[PDB]
Amino acid sequence: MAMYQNMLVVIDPNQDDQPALRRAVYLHQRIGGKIKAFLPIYDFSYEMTTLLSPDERTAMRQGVISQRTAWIREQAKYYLEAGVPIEIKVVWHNRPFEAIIQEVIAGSHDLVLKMAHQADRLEAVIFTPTDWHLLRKCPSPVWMVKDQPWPEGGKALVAVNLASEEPYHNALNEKLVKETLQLAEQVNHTEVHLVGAYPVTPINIAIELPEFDPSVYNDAIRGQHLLAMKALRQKFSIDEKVTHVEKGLPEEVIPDLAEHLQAGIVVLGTVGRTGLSAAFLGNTAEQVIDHLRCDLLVIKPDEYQTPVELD
Amino acid sequence: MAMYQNMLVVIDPNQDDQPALRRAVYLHQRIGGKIKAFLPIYDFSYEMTTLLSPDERTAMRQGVISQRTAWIREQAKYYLEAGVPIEIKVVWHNRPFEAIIQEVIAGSHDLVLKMAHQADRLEAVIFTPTDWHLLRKCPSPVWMVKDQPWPEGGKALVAVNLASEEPYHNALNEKLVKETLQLAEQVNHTEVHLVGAYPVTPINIAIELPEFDPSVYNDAIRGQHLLAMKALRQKFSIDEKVTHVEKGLPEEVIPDLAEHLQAGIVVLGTVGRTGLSAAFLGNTAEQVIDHLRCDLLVIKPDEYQTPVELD
Repeated sequence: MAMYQNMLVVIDPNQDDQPALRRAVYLHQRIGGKIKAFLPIYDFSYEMTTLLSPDERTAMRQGVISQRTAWIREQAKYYLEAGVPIEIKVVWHNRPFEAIIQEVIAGSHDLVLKMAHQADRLEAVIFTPTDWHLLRKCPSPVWMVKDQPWPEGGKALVAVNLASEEPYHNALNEKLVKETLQLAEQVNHTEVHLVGAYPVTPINIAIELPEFDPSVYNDAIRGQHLLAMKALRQKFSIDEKVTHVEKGLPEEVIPDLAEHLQAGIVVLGTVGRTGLSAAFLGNTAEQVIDHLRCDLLVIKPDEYQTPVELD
Repeated sequence: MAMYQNMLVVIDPNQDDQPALRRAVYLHQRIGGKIKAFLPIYDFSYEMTTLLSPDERTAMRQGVISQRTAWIREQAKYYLEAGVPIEIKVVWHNRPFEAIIQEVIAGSHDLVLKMAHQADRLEAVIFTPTDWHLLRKCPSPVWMVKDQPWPEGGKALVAVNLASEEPYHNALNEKLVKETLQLAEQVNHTEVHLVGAYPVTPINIAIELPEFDPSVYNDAIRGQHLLAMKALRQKFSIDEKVTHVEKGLPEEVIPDLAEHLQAGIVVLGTVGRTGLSAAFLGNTAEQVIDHLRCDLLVIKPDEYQTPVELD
C-alpha cells in the first residue's frame, strides 16, 4: 500500500513559515497522501480572559480559533488553491502532545510531522518537551523536520539493534528497514545506510575477568554483529558497502557516522514499556536524538499501544 | 532553618568536569550543606555483556560501579581532601530520572543540582528528557546549572503568577520569593527581581466584543497586576524598581527581561496535576525554559506529591 496517505502536520504557532507543512506537501506530490494541518494551542485561554463573563470567554476562545484558522489558511493559500488536500483544524487543549496523539488515533493518521529548530549547523537540533512526548508515545511514525534543508545527496541512516533477541525474532529492525527503503525511494531515490552499534565492557574493566582477553571478546561480538547485519541486509537486497557495524553504544557511534555520511534523516525504533529491551531502546534513542543534526524518523511496532488515553 | 543542607548532585558521566558538583561545593562554602554526588547510569549493562555468564555480567556491572566511583572521587579529590562532605553513589537504573527522584525521597535531599549545556551564549540552554522529567516531577527544588559562568552582578529573576486565585490564596508565589531571597543573599548578595506577566486576548480579536475597547481592558488587567505585585513586594520588603509587570504570556516576557537584566538565574514555580492552574503553569514553564539563557531553579509546593513510585 502507498505509505503516508493521511499525514498529520503539527503547526507551529510562533512563526509564519511551516517546515512541517512544506514537507507534507512534498510528500503529497511524491506519494499522494492527504494532510491535516493541526494546531493544538495549549490552553492559556482562561488566564488570557481574566474578569470576562463565561459568554465573553467563549467568544474570545472562538475568535482565536477562527483567526488561527485563517492564519494557517494564509500560510497554505497557494497549496490550497492548487488542489492540495489540506484540512485545517485548530483547538485549545491542556496538553498539546495528548491532543496530537488523540487526533492521530481519531483521524487514523499514518504519519506525524513537526518542525524542530536548528540554531547552528554545527549544533544539535533542539527538541521540546512536546517533541519528546510525541516521540515516546505517538503510535504512528513521527518525522521531526528540522528547519534547515537536507544536504544534497543526503543519506537515510537506519539504526538497527543486532544483539540476539533469542528466543524471539527482532521484527522491528525489519520494519525500520522496509519502511525506510519505501520512503527513500520516493525522496529523490535517497541512498539507505544501516548501522548496528555494539557496546562492550571497557577493556580496563573486563581485563579483570580471569584468563579473559577483552579484545578477543570484542572481536567476537563484532563478528556476530557483522553476521546479523549481513542477514538483515540480504533480506532487503542492501549492499554491504552501505552497512556499518561499529563498537560503542548507539549514541557513541551514530552521530559521527551521520555527520560522515551527511545523513538527511536518521531512522530509529522504540517500543512500549512491555516490549523486549524497552528501557534500553528508549534511553539509547534519547541519547542519540540529543546529538542529531538532521531530521529524525521514529517508528514503533505495529501493535504498539500508546499510554495516552483516548478522550 | 539553613537551606539546602542535603544536596543531591547529578553527575554527568560524559565529561570529567562537573559544573553541578562545583556549584554544590560553592553552596557548601556559603551555607554549609552536605553533598551526595550521584550517578545513575542508564542500564545498558545487559547489552554490554552479550554472551557472558550471569556471574561474569555481575562482575562487569560491579566493575563499572567501582571504576565510576573512583573516577568521581578523582574529579572531587581536592574537595574531599579539604574536608568537604561528599558521599559518592553510583548505580545502574533503567530510568535515571526515576532513580534520582527515588534517591531524593530516600535520602531526604532538599536540593537537586544538574548541569545543562549551553553551546553558544546567544542560544538557549539545552535540556535533556531526563532534565525535563526531573523538572516536572522532582519534589525538591531543582537547580539546572548551565555550564557557563554567571554574569558579574547577575540578577535573580522570580516569575510570579498574579492572576487572582480567588477564593484561594497563592502560597506558591510567596514560597518562590522567600526562597529566592534567602538563596540570593548567600550568593554574593544577588539582587532579586520579580516579574508578573499578564496575557490578554489579541486586540484584533477582542475588538469584536460589542462596545468593547481592548486597550481599556488591557490597562485594567495591568492595574490589577500592578496591585498584586505591590502587595507581594511589600510583604517581602522588595523595592518597586526591581519588580516588573508586562503584557504577554510569561514566555513572551521573561526571556527578554532576563537578557535585559542579565539574570544569573530564573526561578519558576510549578505544581502537581491536582493543583490550581496546574496545566497552565506546567505549559508556560516549559515555554519559558525553552528560551532561557541562564540557570534555572524550579520549586514546587510544600505538599507536592511526585507521581514517581518509591521502590
